[PDB]
Amino acid sequence: GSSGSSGDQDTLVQRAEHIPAGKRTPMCAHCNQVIRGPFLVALGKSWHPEEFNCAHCKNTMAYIGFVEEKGALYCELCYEKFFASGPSSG
Ligand SMILES: [Zn+2]
Ligand SMILES: [Zn+2]
Repeated sequence: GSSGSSGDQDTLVQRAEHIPAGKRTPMCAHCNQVIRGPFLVALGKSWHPEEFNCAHCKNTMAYIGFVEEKGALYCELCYEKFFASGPSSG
């Protein structure tokens, strides 16, 4: 065996594990309905790859990342936009 318990610093932006069909048929979080096909497991729960969308830009948050805040998922874009308030030309 070996030892670890060590890691590097990274951004909060988390991701969802794309689960294939057949593997498992958990219960969605939004609609709360048994999933037959592939689902996304994140935040300690499952969701539909068709509904799973941002809270502001309501965009597909399957590939891109997302950040939770007081019960709200914000894609890296939204976050970096609000959170990481960089310099504004105007
Ligand atoms: Zn659903
Ligand atoms: Zn967004």
